[PDB]
Amino acid sequence: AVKTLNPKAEVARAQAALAVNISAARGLQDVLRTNLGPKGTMKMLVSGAGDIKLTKDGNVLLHEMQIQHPTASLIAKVATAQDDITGDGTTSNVLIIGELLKQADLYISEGLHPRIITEGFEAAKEKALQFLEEVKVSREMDRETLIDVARTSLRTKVHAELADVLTEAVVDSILAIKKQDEPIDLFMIEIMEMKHKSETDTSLIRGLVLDHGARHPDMKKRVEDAYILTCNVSLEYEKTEVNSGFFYKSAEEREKLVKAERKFIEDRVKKIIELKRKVCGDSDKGFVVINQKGIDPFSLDALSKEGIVALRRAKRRNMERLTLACGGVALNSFDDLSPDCLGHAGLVYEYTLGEEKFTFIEKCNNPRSVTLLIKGPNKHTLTQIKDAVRDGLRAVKNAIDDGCVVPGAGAVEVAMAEALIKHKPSVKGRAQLGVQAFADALLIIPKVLAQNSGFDLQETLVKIQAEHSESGQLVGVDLNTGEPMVAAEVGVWDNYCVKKQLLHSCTVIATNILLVDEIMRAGMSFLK
Amino acid sequence: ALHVPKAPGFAQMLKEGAKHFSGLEEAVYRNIQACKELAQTTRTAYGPNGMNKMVINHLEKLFVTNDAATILRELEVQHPAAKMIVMASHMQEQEVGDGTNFVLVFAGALLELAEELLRIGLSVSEVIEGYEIACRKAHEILPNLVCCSAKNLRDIDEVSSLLRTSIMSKQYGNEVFLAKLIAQACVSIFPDSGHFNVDNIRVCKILGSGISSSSVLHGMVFKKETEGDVTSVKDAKIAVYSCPFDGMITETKGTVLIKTAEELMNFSKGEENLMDAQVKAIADTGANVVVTGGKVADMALHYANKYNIMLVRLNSKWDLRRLCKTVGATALPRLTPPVLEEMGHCDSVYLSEVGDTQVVVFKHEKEDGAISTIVLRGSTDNLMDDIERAVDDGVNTFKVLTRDKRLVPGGGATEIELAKQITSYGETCPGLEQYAIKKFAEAFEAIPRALAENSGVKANEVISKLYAVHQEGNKNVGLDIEAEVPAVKDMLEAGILDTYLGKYWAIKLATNAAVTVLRVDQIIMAKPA
Amino acid sequence: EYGRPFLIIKDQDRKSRLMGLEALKSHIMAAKAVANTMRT
Amino acid sequence: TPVILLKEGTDSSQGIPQLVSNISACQVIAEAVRTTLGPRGMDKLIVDGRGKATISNDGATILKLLDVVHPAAKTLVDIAKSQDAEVGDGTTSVTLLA
Ligand SMILES: Nc1ncnc2c1ncn2[C@@H]1O[C@H](COP(=O)(O)OP(=O)(O)O)[C@@H](O)[C@H]1O
Ligand SMILES: Nc1ncnc2c1ncn2[C@@H]1O[C@H](COP(=O)(O)OP(=O)(O)O)[C@@H](O)[C@H]1O
Ligand SMILES: [Mg+2]
Ligand SMILES: [Mg+2]
Ligand SMILES: [Mg+2]
Repeated sequence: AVKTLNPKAEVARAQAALAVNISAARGLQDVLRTNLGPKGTMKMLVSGAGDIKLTKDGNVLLHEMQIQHPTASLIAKVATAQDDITGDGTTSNVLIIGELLKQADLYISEGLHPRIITEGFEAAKEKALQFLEEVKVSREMDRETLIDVARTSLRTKVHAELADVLTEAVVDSILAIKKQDEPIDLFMIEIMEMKHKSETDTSLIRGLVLDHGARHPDMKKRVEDAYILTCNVSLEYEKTEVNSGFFYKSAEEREKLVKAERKFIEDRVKKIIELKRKVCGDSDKGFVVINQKGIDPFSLDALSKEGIVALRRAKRRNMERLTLACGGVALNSFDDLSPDCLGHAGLVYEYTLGEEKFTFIEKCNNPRSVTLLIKGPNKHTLTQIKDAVRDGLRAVKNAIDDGCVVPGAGAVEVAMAEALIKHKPSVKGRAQLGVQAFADALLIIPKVLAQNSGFDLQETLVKIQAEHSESGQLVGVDLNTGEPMVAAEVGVWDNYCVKKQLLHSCTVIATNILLVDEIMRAGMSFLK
Repeated sequence: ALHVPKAPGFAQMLKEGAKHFSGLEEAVYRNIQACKELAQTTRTAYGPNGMNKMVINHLEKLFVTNDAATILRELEVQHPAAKMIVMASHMQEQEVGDGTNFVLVFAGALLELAEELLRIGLSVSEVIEGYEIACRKAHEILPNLVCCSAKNLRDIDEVSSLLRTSIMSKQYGNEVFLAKLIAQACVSIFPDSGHFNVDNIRVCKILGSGISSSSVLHGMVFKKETEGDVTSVKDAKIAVYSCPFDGMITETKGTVLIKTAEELMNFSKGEENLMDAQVKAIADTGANVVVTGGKVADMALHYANKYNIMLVRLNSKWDLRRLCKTVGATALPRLTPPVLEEMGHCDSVYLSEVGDTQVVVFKHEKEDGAISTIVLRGSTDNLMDDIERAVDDGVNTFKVLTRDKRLVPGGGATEIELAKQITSYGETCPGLEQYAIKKFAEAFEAIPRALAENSGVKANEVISKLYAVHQEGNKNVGLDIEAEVPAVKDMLEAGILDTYLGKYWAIKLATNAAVTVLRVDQIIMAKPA
Repeated sequence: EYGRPFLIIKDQDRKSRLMGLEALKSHIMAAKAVANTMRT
Repeated sequence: TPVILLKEGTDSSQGIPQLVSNISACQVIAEAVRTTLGPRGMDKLIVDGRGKATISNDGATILKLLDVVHPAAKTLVDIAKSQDAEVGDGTTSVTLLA
């Protein structure tokens, strides 16, 4: 029909569009199924420029494989939306979408209209949400439970030795920046990376690390007890907004005007020096200036002649962090400078690494902002560690924000499947078939786990389903013996919001895909 | 004929020009082959008898060198696994400064043995865990092999002997002379309670006579010329400025506006009188030489010549700071008569000529100073570049000795002992990870073998004799280079040593790189652009 | 070791050369020609 | 073979043959200035791309005007330049000696 109007159009009609969608979804899941679990394999990605990236994350893998497909774009966007809110669960999403489509096709290829399976999907989704609402476990969220959750979320990205190091740092930082209300605010945890000293030296610092140092050779490199002044006022040469020029008569007038054109900044420098002399009378303490704007060599010289360490052009967000860590006030003007505005720091020092300089502020009283210092010998190592740190922080934050945590390793999926199988007799019509399909898809999570550990899918799944049928304990897979295990007792924990969001997104996207009649490319080929 | 169309799924959604390798046969073994080729590229330049190599880059520049890091930098590698090996070697160079070839040799040996371990039936995880266990055991064993800790690092005759081994493998046949030169230069500037900084040693290359005419100077040399007509000083008070030696003006636009004739007549005389007053005020403090980092005006130069002031200018923003450190002067951003505390002092300042090159020398009669310089003379630029690289290796060795004082025997004694003890440990491990452990120990025999292969002898006899003599209890016996028949020698008596820290970091980084390469399972590559 | 054609001089394939008396003789010829133009 | 180690177009030679080739090239370089030595020495005429000519008996000048690109042969030009810089006389004896 559209071919008679646009001869260059491309079309895919009723029975072909469904085949295209199913084929592409299966193609995506066939690649992404090797990532699931702590036993997944690692991927290497090389771009056109020649840079190397080692990864195991689902989102990174999706966004760095060379693919041009429409429904692949849809699934990638869904995964991105899940990641940006929860930060964990971007592989199970793709796996469940693919399996749901495959199971639906199994029945559709026998002459059944997709709307029946859609209604079955909706009913099964409601029942599964009701069941998950009662499987969850509520606790106090002490340090040990958060340790377990963070470790569970971290062992799937790095090996055990590095995970045991990252868990403590992540949990300690999240607990340190927390108040008993006012939900957790990230951006108060700065991630800085240094390329040396193999990655078992990643650490947490109860202070700040700044990637720039002092620009005068005569400034002190170490300060033992310091006042911290945080400002964004400019000490650079500034000119009038309106056009202006000097008109002198001889050499002496030229000299007079030259010395006259600097008082507006000399006044600010004198204010700072007077305050420092007033507070730090004897030469025993220190004084450090952190500025968000530029500083001239003249102002640097004037400050260094007195024993002041000055840093120029700090990042904007630090304006808050220092105030929460050192405990002063960030000010825009000098017309009210007083000793209440100053913060305190117990150690300030500098470290030089090749061509770069770093400044450490440490030993604050009760810092509400901390720093995670990443270390390692390569660049892809640091990138991978950074992704793992993001995952762990999001997991701990989601655990605290909810009052509950869910057992993992696939126990909840088996429980939902068994509960859904006994619910399908109640519903009427052919929609039961759809319900069946849903149940089978929920079993894609345990199966793959077993298949990644070197066992056989069907017999291990039958063993798992043998329990939870005579003993109603929530049992999952043990990835080194293949026997069923009680997930809660061992210490495998999963987030609740992650599972709820995953169910919602998977059901919605699969339902919308199953009802597509025909694919059309009939518009302008390029926007030119 | 017919065609095999494609496989449905991922094979049909892949872009054009992209590649996808998966499995052991298409991913792991090919990576092992690439790493083996890279290791064989640089194996031949190992040891005192390793031969030089000549490389031309894409800009038609010429390198003649033995150092492995420079060779890898100048090549253009494409395979990702070799890129990981190169990055490991570069990290080792940055961290320590010597031992960038041990990394390549060890990593190649480890991957080569892992290939046959995988061929026989073992899985990658078991190979990995065996390698980690063996690495931990080796790091535990290593401190027991330490002998002859360094005693005094400000004695010239001991420092000269400690640095000889690190240069013997770069400039075989000229180790004593260069060792003594570097020892003098390093002992000059080591400060008390001092971190030794490496920047404070400068190298100047002048084309000319042979290498044996090289020297060390306590001060600075610049390849410049004097701006004024004074040429030498005998007792120099130095004033240093970062601003141009000229009348300074407003930042905002300024114009001289005159309304009568008398102002027009008087302006130039006023400027000249002001400039004369400024120069005389500067001169009255006793400064003989002025160093600036900007332009010098004609009238300022004329008045400097009038008052007998030596004027030198240099524009680097970094040479000025190093000179300020050398003479103890403080830079000034204004053109004002400086205070006594900002005076630099120098015993001699003069303009000299060495082999067609005119230089300005700031020279001290002091023995310590703040920085020192090494002046190299050669018949070819490439030779002087190689000598500079050897000097850098020696200075880094001195720095490491400052950090840690422990030495271990060299020439393959340490590797043989490590392999023997690791095999003995692995014979008592029940399980499948014993094989990997044993392979780790065998990977330590690639270091002596290479040496023998470069010396022109048979490696098997050397290794057999080393094992036989180590069975008796001689931990300090290694390969003898002078003999033309295979032989062994006591390394501790002959003074062949190497740092503990270098070996530690080399083993760590080599094992890390090998395991990281082994962990990759499938590769997705975009099309080159 | 098969001393196959190896490059020494840039654009070696296009540049020419003359050595010995022949070169000398060529010079003489040129000079004579010039003189025989001016003789008349 | 699927992915190669170095970039396409990299040319490598090793062993005795390359050393023998280098020794052979040095002979051509020395022959270039061989007959300019002594009280009975001739001199050479060199023409460049623009057309200007230069007539010389000095060895260093002749070696400079030759567009040598062989990496082993450039060393003989370098040593001639160094000898010219240091003492100023004897820039052909050193080449024949090497
Ligand atoms: N020690 C363990 N034993 C069994 N299952 C585990 C273990 N650790 C994690 N898992 C399972 O791995 C799954 C998550 O795998 P992961 O690779 O992190 O991908 P994603 O979290 O993005 O879906 C979870 O369902 C969890 O149940
Ligand atoms: N006199 C000597 N006899 C035998 N071996 C030596 C001698 N001097 C140095 N070596 C050996 O040379 C080896 C390293 O040489 P080098 O080419 O610098 O390799 P790398 O750059 O990896 O250190 C050391 O392992 C040391 O044992
Ligand atoms: Mg996860
Ligand atoms: Mg070395
Ligand atoms: Mg002569």
